[PDB]
Formats: sequence, C-alpha cells, structure tokens
Amino acid sequence: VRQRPDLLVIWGTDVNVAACKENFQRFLQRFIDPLAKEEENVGIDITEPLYMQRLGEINVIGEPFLNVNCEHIKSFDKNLYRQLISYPQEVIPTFDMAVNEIFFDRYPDSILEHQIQVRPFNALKTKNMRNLNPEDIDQLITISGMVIRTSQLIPEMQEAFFQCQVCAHTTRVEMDRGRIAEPSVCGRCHTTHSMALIHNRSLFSDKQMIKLQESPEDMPAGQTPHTVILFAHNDLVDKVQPGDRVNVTGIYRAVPIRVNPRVSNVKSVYKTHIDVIHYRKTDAKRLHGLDEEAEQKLFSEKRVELLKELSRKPDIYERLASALAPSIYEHEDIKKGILLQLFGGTRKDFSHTGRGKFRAEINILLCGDPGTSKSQLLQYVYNLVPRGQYTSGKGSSAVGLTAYVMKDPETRQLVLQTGALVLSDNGICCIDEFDKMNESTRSVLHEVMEQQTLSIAKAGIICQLNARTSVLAAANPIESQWNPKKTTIENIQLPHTLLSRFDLIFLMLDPQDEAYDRRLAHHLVALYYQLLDMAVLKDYIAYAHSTIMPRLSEEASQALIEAYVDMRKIGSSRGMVSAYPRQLESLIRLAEAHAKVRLSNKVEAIDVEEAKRLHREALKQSATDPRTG
Amino acid sequence: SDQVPVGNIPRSITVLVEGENTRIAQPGDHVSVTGIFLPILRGLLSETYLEAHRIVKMNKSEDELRQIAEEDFYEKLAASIAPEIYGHEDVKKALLLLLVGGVDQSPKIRGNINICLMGDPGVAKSQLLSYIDRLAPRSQYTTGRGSSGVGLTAAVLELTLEGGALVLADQGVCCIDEFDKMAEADRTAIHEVMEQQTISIAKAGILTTLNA
Amino acid sequence: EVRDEVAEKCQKLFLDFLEEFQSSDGEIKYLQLAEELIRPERNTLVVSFVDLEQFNQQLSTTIQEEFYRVYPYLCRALKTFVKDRKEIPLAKDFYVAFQDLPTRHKIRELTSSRIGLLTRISGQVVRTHPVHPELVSGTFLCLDCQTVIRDVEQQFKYTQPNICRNDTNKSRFVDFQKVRIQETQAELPRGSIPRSLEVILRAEAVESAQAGDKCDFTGTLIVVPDVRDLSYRLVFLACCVAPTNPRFGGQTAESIKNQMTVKEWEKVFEMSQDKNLYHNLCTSLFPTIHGNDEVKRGVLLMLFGGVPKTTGEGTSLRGDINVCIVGDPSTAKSQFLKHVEEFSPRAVYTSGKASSAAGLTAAVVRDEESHEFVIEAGALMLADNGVCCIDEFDKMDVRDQVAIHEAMEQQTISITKAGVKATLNARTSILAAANPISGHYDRSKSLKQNINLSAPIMSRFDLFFILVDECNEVTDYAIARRIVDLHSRIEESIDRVYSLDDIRRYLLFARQFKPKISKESEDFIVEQYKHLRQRDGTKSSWRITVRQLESMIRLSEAMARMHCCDEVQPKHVKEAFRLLNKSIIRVETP
DNA sequence: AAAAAAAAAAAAAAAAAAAAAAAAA
DNA sequence: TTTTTTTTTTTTTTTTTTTTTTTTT
Ligand SMILES: Nc1ncnc2c1ncn2[C@@H]1O[C@H](COP(=O)(O)OP(=O)(O)O)[C@@H](O)[C@H]1O
Ligand SMILES: Nc1ncnc2c1ncn2[C@@H]1O[C@H](COP(=O)(O)OP(=O)(O)O)[C@@H](O)[C@H]1O
Ligand SMILES: [Mg+2]
Ligand SMILES: [Mg+2]
Ligand SMILES: [Zn+2]
Ligand SMILES: [Zn+2]
Repeated sequence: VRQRPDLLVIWGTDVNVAACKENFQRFLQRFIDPLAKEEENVGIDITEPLYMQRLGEINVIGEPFLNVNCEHIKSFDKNLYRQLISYPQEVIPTFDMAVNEIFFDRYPDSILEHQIQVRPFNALKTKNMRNLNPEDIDQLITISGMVIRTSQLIPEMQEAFFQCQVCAHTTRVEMDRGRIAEPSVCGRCHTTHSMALIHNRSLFSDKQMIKLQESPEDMPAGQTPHTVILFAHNDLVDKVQPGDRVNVTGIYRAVPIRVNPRVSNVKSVYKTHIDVIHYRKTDAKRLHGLDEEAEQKLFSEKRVELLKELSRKPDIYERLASALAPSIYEHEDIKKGILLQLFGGTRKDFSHTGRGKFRAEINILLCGDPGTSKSQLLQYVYNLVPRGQYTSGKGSSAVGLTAYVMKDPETRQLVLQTGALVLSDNGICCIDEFDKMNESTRSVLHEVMEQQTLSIAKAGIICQLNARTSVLAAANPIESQWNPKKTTIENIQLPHTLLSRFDLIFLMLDPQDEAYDRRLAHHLVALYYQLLDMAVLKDYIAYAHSTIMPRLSEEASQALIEAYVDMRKIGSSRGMVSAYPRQLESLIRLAEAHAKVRLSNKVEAIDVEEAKRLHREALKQSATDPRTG
Repeated sequence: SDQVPVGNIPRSITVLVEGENTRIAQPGDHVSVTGIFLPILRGLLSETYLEAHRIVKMNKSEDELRQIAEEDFYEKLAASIAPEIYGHEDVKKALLLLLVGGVDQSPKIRGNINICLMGDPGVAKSQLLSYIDRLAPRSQYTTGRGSSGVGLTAAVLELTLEGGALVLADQGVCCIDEFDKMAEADRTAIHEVMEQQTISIAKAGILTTLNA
Repeated sequence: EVRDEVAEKCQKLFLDFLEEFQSSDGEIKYLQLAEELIRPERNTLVVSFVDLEQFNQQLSTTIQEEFYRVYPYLCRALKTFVKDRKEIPLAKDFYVAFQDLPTRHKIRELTSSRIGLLTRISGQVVRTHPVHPELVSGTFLCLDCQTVIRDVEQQFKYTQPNICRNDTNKSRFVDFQKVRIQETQAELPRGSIPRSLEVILRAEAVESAQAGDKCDFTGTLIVVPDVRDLSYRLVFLACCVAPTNPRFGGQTAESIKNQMTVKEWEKVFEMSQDKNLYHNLCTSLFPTIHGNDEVKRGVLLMLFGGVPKTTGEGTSLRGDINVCIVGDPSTAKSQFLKHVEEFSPRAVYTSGKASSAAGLTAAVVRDEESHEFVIEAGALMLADNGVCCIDEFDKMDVRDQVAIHEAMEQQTISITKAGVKATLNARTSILAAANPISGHYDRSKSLKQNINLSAPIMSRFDLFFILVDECNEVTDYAIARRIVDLHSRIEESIDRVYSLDDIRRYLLFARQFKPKISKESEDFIVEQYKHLRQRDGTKSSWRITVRQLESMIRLSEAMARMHCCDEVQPKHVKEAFRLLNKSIIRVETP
C-alpha cells in the first residue's frame, strides 16, 4: 500500500466511509456512458461497464491506476460528486478501498506492487484560479495551463529507520500527520535517547515542484497572467516537461510560511499550491502530443482503416490543406506548406555517419505586407499544435529566447530557466514580425534552424539544450509595402544566410484582381454573419507521425538531383534568392513530408515533384524573371 | 494630480482590503475608500495603512429614452465630445465610434477601432486625446518617451507581473500622443496590439503573453 | 548488541568469494590484486561485478538490492581478507570498488526507490571541488563529565553523540571530493534543462573524474539533510569512476603503448606503416563532405598539431596550429566544425553570441564546504590539449574576441576575481568558422576586407581556408549525388577505412611524438620560405610574413607526427608548403 | 534615415561586519 | 540567570541584463 502524499460524519463533514464506499462500488459496477462514442473510448467494449473493463486493462498491463472521470460520477450520482469535490482527503481513500475490493473480488490472483489508487479528473473546470476563494480550500479542482518549469526530484521521508547507539535495535516509525515520533527511548536496552535516526535506511517517496502558467479562459480586463506551484507525488514526477500544455486535477492546498526559513513564526497570510492528482494531456482543440502518439493503443482498428481509406483518395493532400484555418480564404499553397510543416520530415539517425544531427523540421517564412492575413496563420498554428510558442520581434531578446538564470522565489536557489525557443522543442515557434528583430537575437536562430541545438556557455553552466523546433516566421517588406520596383531579395530585407535556412519563403502579395477582391469580400462578410473535421485531421496527423517513416527511392533520388541542378541554374540570377546545397536538403524534407501525407512510407517521383512545385510556387519563381522585379 | 502640492509628488498609501472588499478595484481605478487608519506595530515607531471598509469607483471608473431614440442622437454625442474644440465635426464623429467600438466576431477578429489624428501643430489634437481620457471608462494617456518601454507593456516586479499602460488600458482606450516620436521598440509593440491585441514578451525574466 | 544477520552473512559470503574466486588461469586473482593493497596510497580493491555474479549470484543480488546497508560489512570483509595475509597498519582502512555493473540507469530514473542500493549512471562532469579529509568516526569529549564518547559514525553531517554515555590526532580520515555532474545530451527529454546531482568520491577514486569528461559512476544514491526539519537532498556516492567510452582496452609514448591492448597496437602500427595514410585519414574522418580536400587536410594537421617549445629566454613557441574557414553559406563549414567536435576527444563547440566572456574562458566560485575557491572551467579550458570549434566566429563580441586572442597569444588565462587570482593553462587549437562580410565572399578584395575579424585575430591563424561557392554544374551534380546517397542509405554508404575509435587511439599515440628537424629539412624549409615570399613580389589574398614560416614549421611537425616519424623529412616540408600555398588565393579583378 | 556597436542605468545577488534577541542549559 | 548561536540590518560592492546613446553607411 504505497502511501499517497497528495492526500456518521468523520468530523465536521457530510461523508460516512461506508456510504461513499458502497456508492463508489455501485458506480464502478453498473455505469454505462450512454452518449459514449466508440472512437472516444478506444479498445473498450461499450455495452459492458466501462470501469470494469478499465480494471481488466489494469490486470493485463499492471498499471495500478484507474483514471476515473469526475463527470461520470457527476452524472451517475451528484451527491457522491459533492462529497468527493468537497472532501478529497477522505473520499479518495474510500474510493481506493472500494476499487481494491472490486478488483480482488474478481481476479483474486492478480499481482501488483501496491493497491490500486483512483485518480479523479475532469472536475468542473475552474476557469480562472483568481476566482478561487478561501472557501475553496482543500478541495479538488481542475485547471488548464502550460508548464513553465519542473524542478528536480525531492525525496520526502515516509518511514524513519531508527537504530540504538548502544545495542543497535532497529525499529521503523511511520509518518503520522506530517511528523515522525522519535522514540526517545530504546525498546531493546531501554537506554534513554539512544535511538538515532538513520537516513539512508529509511523509506522515501518523491516530490516534484512544477511552476505552471495557467491559460484562464475567463480573462477580466487588465488581469495579468498567473503562475502557480504544483506538487507531483510518487508517480507523476516528470510526467510533464516544460512547454507541455496540461489539464491538472489536484487538491487546492494552502500552507503556512515561516517569516524566516529558520524561525517558527508564520505570516497570517498563507500561500496556496496544488497537489497533483491527475494529468490530462488530451485536448480537442489541438493535435496529439508526442506522448499520445508514443502509446500504441490510441487508434481503434476501425479508425485506422478509416484513415487508410482517406489516404487512398486522390484529393487527400488538397482536402487536408483546405481543412487548416477555414476562416482564411484560398491560401491553398500556403496551407499546403503549413500541412507539410505539421507532418514534418523523417527523423534520421546520423551518429554513425559522423555528421551530427540533421534538421527534419520545416521552417516557413511568410513575407508580405501588413494588410495581408499573415499573423492570422501564425496565431492559428500557435493555437493548433501542442508545445507551440509565439513571439513578436522587438518584444524578445536573445537570452530570453535561449535560456537565463534566476533565483527561484520558493527555494531561493539560482536555477537555470528555459526560453521561448526551447519550450517549443518538439513543437512550432511562430515568430511574428520577424523583420523587426535586432540582429543580436536573430543570430541565435541560425543554430536552432540548422543544428537543432543551442550551446550556451555562461558562468552558470556550459551545456547545449536540444531544440527541435520548427520556425514559422512572418515578415513585412522593407518600407512596409512590397513595391514592385525593387527585386525580391532586396524587398525581403533579410541576410542571405538566414533566408537560405528557410525551406519555404511564401511571398504574400496583393494582386489587383477584381474577382479575387469580390470573392474575399464575400468570404469576410459571410464570416461576419456566418469541411474535414478536427477529429479526423488530428487523428490522421497523429497516425502519420506514429507509423509512417518514409524512405527515399531510386526515382525520387534521381528526380531530387535533377531538381537541385535546375534550381541552381534558375536561382543563379542576380536578384532572385540564390539556390544553395542547403536547399536540396529542404526539398528532401518537403518530399518526405508529402510522402507522409499519402502514408506512402516511401518517397517516389510524385512526392519530389510536389515538393519542387511547391517550392517554385513559393518565391513566385514562375512569375519572376531574370530581370528580377 | 489635482491635489498634490505645487512642488511635491503624489503620495501613496497602503490599503488592506479583506472579505467582500476584494476584487473590487484594479490598477488605475480612481477609487474613494473609507476605512480605518491603523498602525502595524514594528520609540514605538509604527507604520500605517487603511483597513478598507467601503470602496467606491469614481469618475470614469464609476460603475431619458426619448432623446436616445432621436434621429440626431448620433450627432448629439459627436457634437458633445470636447465642445470647446470648434469644428472638427467629422473627427469627433469618428472618435465616437472608437469609444463605442465594433463587435468582436469569433468564427477571432477584433472589434476595436484605431483612429490616428495626424496634423499640423496647434490643431487641438492633444486636447481631444486628453478629453477621451477623461471620458472613456478605461483609458491611459501616454505622451512620447515619458512613459515608454515597460510603461506600455508589462514587467516582472515573490516576483509579480505588473502591466503597463496597454495592460491597464486593456479593453479600453489607450490615448497615445506623438505616436511618430515614440521609441521604435514601443511602436513595434503597438503593431502587435492593434492586430493581435496581445503583448508577447520573451525577455530574460519575462515569458508571457499578455491580453491587451 | 543486535546483529544484522543479513549483513553478517553477506560479509561471510563476500570474504569467501574474495579468498576463493579464481580467474581463467586458476589463480586467486583478487589475492594478487590485494597484494598491492599493502603499499600506502592504496586502500581500494576494484572488484568486477561480473565476477561477483559468476561466483555467488545470491550474494550479488543481495548487494545490489542492499548495497548501502552491507557496504561497511564488505569493507570489513576486505580488511580481514588483507590483514591476515600481511602486516598492514591496524588503523588503516580499506574500501571495496565495484565496476562492470551490467545495467545502467539514467539520471532521470534516480527515484527514491533507488536510494541506498547499488546503481550505475553515466554523466558529464561539470566541475570538481578540491580534495579534503573527511571524518568517518573519531572521538568526542563531554564538557559536562569528561566522558569520551568514542567512534560516533558521521552520516554526511557533523553528528555529535545524541547523549553522553554517562579530537583529530586520534581519528580516521578518508579522502573526500564533491564533484558535480550533469545529464548527457542523449538522455535529455524534450525541452528540459539537464539535471545535475553532485556525486561524492572517496579514497583512491578521489580525482578520477575531471571537468568536461564523460564518466560512468557506480555507487549508491543517498539522502543528505540540508524538534527539527527533515529537508533532504539526493546525492550520489560513487565507489568507482571510469570513462564512459574507454579509449584503450588496456603520459609518455611507451606508457600509451602499454595502455593499449595487443589488437589495438597491431592496428596502430599497421596504419603507421600504411602508405597514403594521409588520404585515408582525410576520407575516413570526413566521408560525407565532398571535395574540399584542402580543408580536410588542414583540420587533420590541426588535430595532430605541432611541437610546443620553450626558448632560452623563456619565450614560448606556439606548437598548436589554428585554422579558420571563411566562405559562402552552405559550403559545409559548420559541418567541419561538428565533425571535429564529435570526433576529437576534449573537443568543445560553441557559437558566436551564445557564449559570454566568463562562460567562454573561466569563472570562479567559492567552495560551499571550506574556505577555498573552485574554478568553473569555461569552453576554452575544456579544450585544453584538444580543440575548440567556434562557429560564426565573426559574430563574436569584441569583449570575448579579446579573450580568444589572449588564449591564442600565450595559451593561458589570467583571472583575478572573487578573492582569488590564478594563471591557468589553455593549450587549445582553434577551428573558427566566419561568414564573409555581407554574407558572401568577394573575390576582388584581400582576406582582410572580406571578413570582420580584427587584425590581431587573423595574424595568429596558421591557416585560412576560403570556400567560395562557384556555380559550377559538375560540382553541383557531385554534391547532390553525395547528399542524396547519404539521405537514401543512412547507416551504410559510409565506408571509412578506419573507425573513429581507431583514429582516436592513433591520434592519442601520435601526439606524444616530438619530431626533430634535420639539416636537410632545414635547408628545404629555407628554400620553400624563400619561394613563398617571392610569391608576394598579382596580389595574394593576404601578405606573407615570418608568421607563415612559423606556420610552415608547425605544419611540417604535424605532418611528421602523423606518420609517427621521429625526424621531419623533406617530404613533410614539401607537403606543408604545398598546402599553405594552396591556402593562399589570388585576388582576381577585372 | 536607419543599423551596429558602446555606454550607462538599473535591478538582483553576494560579502560581510556588527549589534540585538531567542533558545538552551 | 547567563551563555551562545542565530537573526537582522545596514552598507557596500558586484554582475547580468536591459535600455539608452553614439557613431557609421
Ligand atoms: N479647433 C480648435 N478649437 C478650439 N481650440 C483649439 C483648436 N485647435 C487648437 N486649439 C487650442 O490650441 C491649444 C493647443 O492645442 P494642442 O492640442 O496642443 O494642439 P496639437 O496637440 O494639435 O498640436 C489648446 O489649448 C486648444 O484650446
Ligand atoms: N561539399 C559538400 N559536400 C557535402 N555536403 C555539403 C557540401 N557543401 C554543403 N553541404 C551540405 O550543406 C549543408 C549546410 O551547410 P552548412 O555547414 O550549414 O553551411 P555554413 O557553412 O554556412 O554553416 C550541410 O548540412 C552539408 O551537408
Ligand atoms: Mg500635440
Ligand atoms: Mg553557418
Ligand atoms: Zn538500545
Ligand atoms: Zn556527559
């Protein structure tokens, strides 16, 4: 029975242990979700009770956890839900006892390291924590946020192993209510104060401190963002990395603080923190994170066959492209590029080659006048993918974009903290107003775009943080308008080296077309008075990341070589963006990305042709000329 | 500012609100507070504070139909914006819309209206800008480089986060005077606000995304 | 007096293993190892855990799951094993060092469940604190009754006896060094800073780890305390330290030779006699980089280096060649830097503006445990007797370029900070990558104008390699073919004649050679320098001065070192002259 | 007129030297 | 009651970052 540090009326309450126990057992034995959707619950025989199947899964795998959805209790029994939310300390042990009794009644010969402990989650979301009140103290709450930082493991004692200094008699005292009762008298030889505590022979659990930024959906006027402190105990340590977006369900704890870390006097004001009970990484408004892809049992066989059938349609690429940001009108090439960025290229291992890491992400630079719908795409992608980040040029600095050092104002220790770029390690960094960026902070992006690492060497520590980010940059033409009198490269106003890093530079220009203006006006007005669903695109991308690992073929290789030679000839002009060897690599990624859309698992002529076509359409190479302009 | 002595600076006093007096006042709110002036024990020198009892939001922060139904009611509000400013009939009618603002649509497109009064010296640009400050519910009037940098955006000050004029002016009207002579970084920050309506900071000690 | 029966049985079985285990020959190997335990400065016996598993599996399992509570008993068993054989001092103590633990754990896996039990981890050493004497058990005097409480065991904290039963000269001390490590790059989870846990080393293995080394630590995770409050911090106590990737399977030339195995020496000697070893090394070290033979040769000679020397007046003759690479983007410069970093040991890679002065040269902090101060080694120091790869050199701030110039000038860093002065040694070669000013190399200007490096920085760069991106179709076709072949066949397609480990061993062996300069080679050098100066009589990318004679001498020395020769033949001088001449490029103009 | 490099401001962290108070016996 | 170790506070300095300013194309 692993003790959980997270945790007739008992006292001043409305709960009797037997009543809660029986009610929870009943709920566990006869609960069926009526509107349960087969896809929403994968690998679960819907007709039969859900949580009994959960217990069967526990028996099979052995994970001694039961993710119980608080909404299920809410629907089945609101009084039990009230008891649980109001008194998590008392209710959760009762639920643990109930589930253990149920799971040892059936399957009486199962073997587990410890008993099974329930983890309520999806409690009624607290939109903004600031709205929390002292009346909401020591109660279960669910919030949503982004993890700024996670601290190293802290070992917390649970059993003190004492030994007599004289006779060496060993006894194990157990934590009572946050304190350990030192024997003060040996039981063996009866010598007084001969029992000394022994640290390394004692028993310890884990405790991890996580500083988390909340994204409250209720944002009153003038309210600044809010960061809070979470504690993860004995299994949830390092279940969330910095940058992860989580829904944290836990007990709202308020604890005393000593005016000094040494004197016993405490301020009248407490300070609150959450003891994590459950992490939920799933969100219906975003794609699947890397962890969700990692676990195999996420796609029901029917859903897998549905995705396979989708991949066989000729318009799979165009259907997927049309799905991104439906409120943005006829940006087909740009949406295709963003799709290829979301799919990403093959992650290859080049350690044996002695070459170092190879960038498999895709960086897209949208160069266009401020009027054009540039920032909308960046914000949408930032509000679409997980582990995404956003920046606005002059609002950032190099150190803040890479890493810094600060005194943690809860342990008073100088620790290193990550930057915006690192937080999006396996996500996307949307750099808006890229042009309005001082060269100092711009210089950093070179390594993050080529090596995918960030080698800091500062007094604090010398080390290289791995950042596999994909950069989605947006830039304005010099003079804030794409005057057709100046050449392309001159108009972009960025160093050639940097533009070489980007594998897709989309020029968003305003063609003075009456039909386009009329259609766009229709679209915008319709929007002002108002497909392929999210649930299918999200699953398609997750599956493609999980399984598809495209490998180049002979014809694809030959086509790539010829395309690179043609690019070198074409871009050899004066004003056009010159083509470098680094561009060939870009094509590969793009090709692979397209090969990943079709679930081909092998790049062939069509994929390379599509990559070349998309690259040429970008930069408007067809609409350009040797006399660039 | 109307009650500071001639050669002095405004004085600040501490107020400890509690119970049902919390979450009633935000930064920048003009408030009349009736409480008790009590000292906190530290000769027996003692600091002071106000134990809040009644908080009221005053002036712009404060919290018949026949004329509103009139056809000319639209003109009347316009003509009533800084009446001492002669002429500029059209401009005031445009500023009126800025106070009212459009309507946000979330199919997310902002519903605010941004009006820039550019002109020659001494054409009452500043007076209208000052007048809007005394009228709009939530507003901030920043002039040139007097309140720049962290004056507009937020800063980290346990370490808390303090918002600038934009944050204090969130869901309000930030009256910026001499926008042309503003610090280049500040102009870049505004660019985000008038399109994104947020302030994305990634400085050394700051990594957030404010709501402006 | 309650006896820990488990510990006693473990001690008995361990002593039996010590006095019974036999090697392949059939002799008691650990008896022979203990034979050396008599000599002072020797109180640790290294016992391979594979042997322990082979002899008594149950004992090995008990030790692994109960390492901390039995380690004192293992030490006692060793003390009995040695005492009865020889005349070791009675007060002398002995420790047991385990190695070759089959499984390794990640720093992120060090949960509380691993406390007080055996485990091996891998990490990168960040810095090592000084060595101190540590009190394990001594004597205590009561100031109330003068009753001497004797041999109270300290648990990582000054622990007076809790109650009276009613000095130094009579105490036992053990070496103690707190060395800080951090997580390796491969183990880093997505978007997380590396974890650092200060491991603690004791007698014998008290300096086996140096800053910048990749080391495997075998030992036990423990808790240290930092009415009373029980605030605990995790700390690793290591009974043995070894390199994560040993260079040799077994410092002077013969010592290195014996350090190697028979097969490694066979390989090294075979390649030393391998004619055309120059091209073989060039190809093997850079299989994926097409062409650019001159740059490959330059970095190879850099990896070998020259022969440092000291003048009669005390002047120091630089004996390590630096290299710089300048040219158009996508010319595989950062790839050369990454190749050198990933290949060469003691090779440290940095960036232009990502490194400050202190983190790039050195820093000082105060030891948390004593009155002395420890020195945080910057990037330049970790490259000592190695290489420092500075990518995007031109972007580096002047406040840092001054430090790099100082390091190149006198090989040393002088610090006067935080109450301590120090003159530390930095014998590092510098491989720089600098973008041409304007982002493209202009062929109609001297090298001085094409880059934004200060004149002093360029002056002491032995080799400048210009990589212009001529828009030739044949070269583009070849580059595309090589890149596509690489990306099509990832693991294969790289047939390097010598494995990177073999080249590492050969480099470490050859670095010890100190070739001479015969009279014939001296005359050849004189004539070659005459001709190279006559070259500057069209214009070259940069003037030729005596520093080029120094570079030619150093390159000839490195060339001699490559073949493990003992005297610089004229052929080496010819090759160095040819390479340096090619490095000079004519300033063509309409 | 705008960008690059330098200088200064300012804020946070560290040393530390000394006077006073609370806990221990 | 009398010591002692801590607690503070009161100055001062130092280091990193940011911001502001100066010089050059
Ligand atoms: N159209 C106007 N009607 C009334 N007063 C005006 C007008 N234009 C300028 N003024 C007067 O000029 C003075 C300064 O105006 P100010 O707002 O500083 O001009 P600006 O800011 O446009 O340069 C004010 O006191 C105002 O009374
Ligand atoms: N001659 C070449 N042979 C093989 N690959 C090359 C060659 N030139 C360039 N490349 C490829 O181009 C890519 C980008 O080169 P990189 O070193 O980043 O340019 P820079 O020197 O400007 O940093 C590298 O990954 C490298 O593989
Ligand atoms: Mg004015
Ligand atoms: Mg480069
Ligand atoms: Zn006893
Ligand atoms: Zn005594």
